[PDB]
Amino acid sequence: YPASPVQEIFLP
Amino acid sequence: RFYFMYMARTTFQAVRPLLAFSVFGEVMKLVLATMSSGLFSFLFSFVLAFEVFYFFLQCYISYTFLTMF
Amino acid sequence: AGVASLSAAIALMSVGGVAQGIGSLFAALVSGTARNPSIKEDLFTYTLIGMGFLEFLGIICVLMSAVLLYS
Amino acid sequence: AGVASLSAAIALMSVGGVAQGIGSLFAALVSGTARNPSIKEDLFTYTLIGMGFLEFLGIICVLMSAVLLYS
Amino acid sequence: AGVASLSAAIALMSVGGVAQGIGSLFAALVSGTARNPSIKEDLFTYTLIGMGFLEFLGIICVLMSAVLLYS
Amino acid sequence: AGVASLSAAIALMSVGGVAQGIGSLFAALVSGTARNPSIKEDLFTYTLIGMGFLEFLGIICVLMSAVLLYS
Amino acid sequence: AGVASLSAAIALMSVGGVAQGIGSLFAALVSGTARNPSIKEDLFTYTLIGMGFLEFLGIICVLMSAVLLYS
Amino acid sequence: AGVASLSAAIALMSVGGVAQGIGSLFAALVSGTARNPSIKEDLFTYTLIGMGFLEFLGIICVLMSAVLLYS
Amino acid sequence: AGVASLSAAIALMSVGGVAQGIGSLFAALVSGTARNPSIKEDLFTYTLIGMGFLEFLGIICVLMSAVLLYS
Amino acid sequence: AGVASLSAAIALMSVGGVAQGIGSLFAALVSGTARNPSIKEDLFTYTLIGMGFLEFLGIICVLMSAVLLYS
Amino acid sequence: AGVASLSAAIALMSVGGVAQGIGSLFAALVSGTARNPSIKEDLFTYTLIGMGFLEFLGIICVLMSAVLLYS
Amino acid sequence: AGVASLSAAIALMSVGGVAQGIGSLFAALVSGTARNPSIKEDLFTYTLIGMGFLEFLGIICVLMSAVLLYS
Amino acid sequence: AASKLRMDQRRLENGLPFATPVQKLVQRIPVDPKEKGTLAVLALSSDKGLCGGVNSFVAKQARIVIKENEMAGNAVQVYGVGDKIRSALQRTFGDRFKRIMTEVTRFPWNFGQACIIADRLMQDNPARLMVIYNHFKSAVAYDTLTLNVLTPTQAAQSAKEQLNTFEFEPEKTDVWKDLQDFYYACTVFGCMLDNIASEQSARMS
Amino acid sequence: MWRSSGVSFTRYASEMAALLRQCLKEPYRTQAMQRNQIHLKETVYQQGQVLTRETFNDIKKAFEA
Amino acid sequence: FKNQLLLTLSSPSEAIYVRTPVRSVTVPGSEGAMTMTNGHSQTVARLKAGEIIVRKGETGDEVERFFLSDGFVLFKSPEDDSGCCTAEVLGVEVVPVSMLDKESAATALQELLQQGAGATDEWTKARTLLGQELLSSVIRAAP
Repeated sequence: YPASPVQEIFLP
Repeated sequence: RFYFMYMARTTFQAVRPLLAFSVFGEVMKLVLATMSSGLFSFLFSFVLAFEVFYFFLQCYISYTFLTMF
Repeated sequence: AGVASLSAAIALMSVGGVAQGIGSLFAALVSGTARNPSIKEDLFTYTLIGMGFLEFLGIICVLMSAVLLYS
Repeated sequence: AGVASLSAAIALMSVGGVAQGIGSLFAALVSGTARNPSIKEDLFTYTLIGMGFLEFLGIICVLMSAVLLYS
Repeated sequence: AGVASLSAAIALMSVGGVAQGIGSLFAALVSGTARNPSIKEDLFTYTLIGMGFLEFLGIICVLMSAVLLYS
Repeated sequence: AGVASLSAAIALMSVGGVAQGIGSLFAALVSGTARNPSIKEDLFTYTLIGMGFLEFLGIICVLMSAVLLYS
Repeated sequence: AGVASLSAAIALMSVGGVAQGIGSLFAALVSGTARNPSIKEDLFTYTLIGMGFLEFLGIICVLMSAVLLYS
Repeated sequence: AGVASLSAAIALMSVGGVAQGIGSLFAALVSGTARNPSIKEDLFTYTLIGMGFLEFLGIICVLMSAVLLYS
Repeated sequence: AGVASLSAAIALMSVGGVAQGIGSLFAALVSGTARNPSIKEDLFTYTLIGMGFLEFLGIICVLMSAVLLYS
Repeated sequence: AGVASLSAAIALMSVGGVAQGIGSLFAALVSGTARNPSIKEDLFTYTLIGMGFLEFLGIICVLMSAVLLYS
Repeated sequence: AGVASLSAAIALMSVGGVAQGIGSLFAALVSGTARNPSIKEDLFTYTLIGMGFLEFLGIICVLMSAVLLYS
Repeated sequence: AGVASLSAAIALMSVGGVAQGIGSLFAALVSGTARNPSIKEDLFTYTLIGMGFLEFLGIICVLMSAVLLYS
Repeated sequence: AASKLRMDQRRLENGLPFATPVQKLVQRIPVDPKEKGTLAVLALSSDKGLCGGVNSFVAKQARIVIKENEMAGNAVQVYGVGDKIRSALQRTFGDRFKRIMTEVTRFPWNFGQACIIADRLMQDNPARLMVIYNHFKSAVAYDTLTLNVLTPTQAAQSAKEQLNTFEFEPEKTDVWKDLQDFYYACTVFGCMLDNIASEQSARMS
Repeated sequence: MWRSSGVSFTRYASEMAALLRQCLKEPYRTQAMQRNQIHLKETVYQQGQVLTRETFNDIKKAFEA
Repeated sequence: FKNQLLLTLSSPSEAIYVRTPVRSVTVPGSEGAMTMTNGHSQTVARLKAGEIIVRKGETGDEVERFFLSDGFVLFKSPEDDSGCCTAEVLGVEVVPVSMLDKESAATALQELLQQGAGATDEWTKARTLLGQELLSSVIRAAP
């Protein structure tokens, strides 16, 4: 998850 | 449900002056603690007069609404 | 501590939708006085009713943002 | 499951399209009252009909939020 | 399945346009009634007919949400 | 993992514009009605024409949304 | 799936502005008719030219959606 | 420098609506002045009332923005 | 082609706006023709120029999408 | 990398509303001038007031962007 | 270059506001010419002047897109 | 690092609203001329003023995009 | 007096095109004279004698109209122009007057002396109005007339669907209050000009 | 405008035509102010029994009453 | 007859035109100016001030100016046959421009502002403002 701040939340 | 709507309205119109009296004051306190000049403090005194007019206006608005209750 | 903030900041866009609508209301009041000053009142009351309803909407959005921030 | 607290706000973002409706409505009410005052009793009446639906829509935008926040 | 909530919210982030449309309708109704009261009994009919579409749209904008929330 | 529903929703967001368009139509209609009832029916006719396009567009949206929720 | 269907729906989000344009257009048609019906048919033509552009855009958008959903 | 910054920036998407509302207000004021100068200082009064809400709303956003940047 | 698809789908949200523009144009034309029919041609000419520029924009966005679909 | 950059840009997308408000305001001034070409200093004054408020909000948005950048 | 392509596509969404501007502009031209043809030519130049500014926005967006596409 | 391009492209979404404002403004000018072509200049003056402010806004937005890009 | 007659013919042909249009516009709304309400006659007349019996015919028509509108139960009010009408009715119908004017034609006819009388009527807003005068057919013959007139109270009772063909630049409700006043002024203008010409043509008998 | 000030349109028209005529040249201004003279003698009644008789040589004093 | 614009420009005291054929007319409506030709729609409008401008079929480019204080305009469509569209321009005081001055304008302006210094009544203030407008219009329209 390079966009850890945002990606982690949904669709990980 | 109605009762919730009306108590929410009542509480908002009761705090509308409390905000402009407390939180805006805290903001201005932050500006004063951060800045030290006078010219910027001159515009600041102007803006403080403006915030005074603002508090009186909010008081008028809350009074109007409460009078409508 | 990382999602709630987004939820709150997203619920605080209804406010820009509201300020629009209040502006139109009071603009119409102003022009109405400009057309018939004999009645400033009998407008201010209807204006105030509309603005009460809109202020209620604003309270909803702010309140629910605060909720989702602490929940 | 923070996505729930996101769907809630994404639903409450709609209220900005309801407030503008109400505002334009009451603007037209006021302006019309600035031309033919003698019939305010009808204008308001018809106006209410409009709100009688708008608020309902608004309620949904709120109600479903709660749903999307728990269920 | 937390995404279904997001989708149901999104699909419900379009009643704002419905509300703005209803506002336009009833604003023009009220206005056109200010300029000609004697004809209200028609200005209403057509208005209703318009809603007979928006409402439908609205129902969809609601209905599908539930679908997207379960399925 | 349920991106089909997301795409269905993102499709059903456009209905707002359609509703706004329909509202402007019938607003001008009642307006033109209040301004010249002797031609009333003709207006209705022409109005319907526009609807015949908007709804068409509208239909597509909903139709296409379904195509996505089932693929 | 997800990405292509997403792109399809996204591209299909530009169907609203088209409807708003058509609404404004037919509204002006109706108004200009109410003000001067003796040239009614010399106005319809122009609105059609409008479609000749607007509709295309709409069509194009729709087209691309399928392309984005089958590529 | 995480998501809280994103939220505090999203919370400044509402200022657009506030500014548009203020623009509508002062535009209606200028118009109703050009149409009836004799009552400038009356119009202005009512104008200010609107600000009491809009400015307020706007400020809230900003404040809440910081509330999210320094949660 | 996973992301180029999204890039294209995003490139076509301008089209909506364009449409709106065009709409407004023709609306104006139509009205400015219901007022002074003897001045159709002139108006038409000017109108085309508008469309001209607009179509360029339109064209551009569409083309970019195709580019953003391959490159 | 620089999520602060995204936060800055996001917070800097609100100038659209500010610019639109400014344009509408100056438009009313120019209109109000064309109608009453002798009453300009008053219109200019009220315009400058509203422009002060708008520029204040715009400066807030810009400064908050910079802050969120050099966080 | 996925993200470069997304940046391009996101940049082009400036267009869609430019088009509305040019539309309102040429529409006011069309109307103001249907009213006062005696001055047609003059109006033209003014539009061009305005167009200038708007043009020196459009290309920039486009250009930046290309910049952001070729890194 | 491709995010800087994302942030730049995002920062440029304001140019749309900027152009929209400029368009409304020049429309007001193009009308005010027809309505009162005796002056043609004082309106041009106030127009250049408003465009001064709007150009400042557009320029800081562009420069901030280039900043967030290079960084 | 032939010279005065040439001048008055000139004023007519140079003051009728002014009045004619707005009157022929607003008369598109039918006026029901048998309608009920507070009548208000504007019986025009002269200020000197030697005019034949034109004032006699005017007063005759007015006597008839009042004896009619009073048997129907409608209150009455009499406005006038000239002391001849006064002398001719001060005794028979002296309890019904409400306002009267004299020394009018000492100076040439103008728009101000008509606007004033129109304002006096508007301020004394009656439900229904009427005007009487001597149209100047030819230099040897005239024709007395009675113009009914559209008052605000007769207008508010009509949605004005007969004028919807027209596009009022300001909206109907924003231009009607000024158009009715212009209508009154033009009415009085035309009526008095015709009355003057008829008077003079009689004097040259 | 005038409407809100409790005023008629004819009053406005005349009181502005006055200024316009005052903004003229002499060989035509004298003619105008000649052809636009004013002399009324308003009389009021109430069941007879006159309440007043007032002369009017100018427009403003005439409309004001 | 023919398909020309049958203008009639009328003041209470001197009708300058009655059925004169012209190509184009300009008239300063309340909203703003408006130009009238054949084909134009049946309309009515209130005027506020300004310099009517007339352009004839034989002139095309040669014009005739006529100032106007207040009044109305009535544009009526042709009869079923005549093919000629009529326009009435009813001006309480229509003046040609050769017969205007700028000195007396400024003098009356000063007199008006003096009379208006004692601003106590509504009509007085409204009169002051409207007079300002009219005199500015005259000055800009005057030689």
